[PDB]
Amino acid sequence: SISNLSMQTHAARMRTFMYWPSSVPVQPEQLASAGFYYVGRNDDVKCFCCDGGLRCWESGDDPWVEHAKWFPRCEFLIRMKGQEFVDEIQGR
Ligand SMILES: [Zn+2]
Repeated sequence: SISNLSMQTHAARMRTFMYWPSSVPVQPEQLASAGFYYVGRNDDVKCFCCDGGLRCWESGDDPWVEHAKWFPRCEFLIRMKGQEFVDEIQGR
């Protein structure tokens, strides 16, 4: 089931990044697209579906690749990217 139903829509997730720190090299649009919303502390984000949390984002980090690497069984990630994409990331 969905861990945080209130954050299931892209527009609700985007609102959470209003005060996302400027020096973070990963943008709200990319994080929100991958299911992540900002919890309001440093650069901590969580997936609305699996509740997986990620922080300390680096330049070049791809939110979809990170979602597949750390949280492969997420239903949202599998529905958006497909099991084939997840399997490829998991295999590397
Ligand atoms: Zn997830």
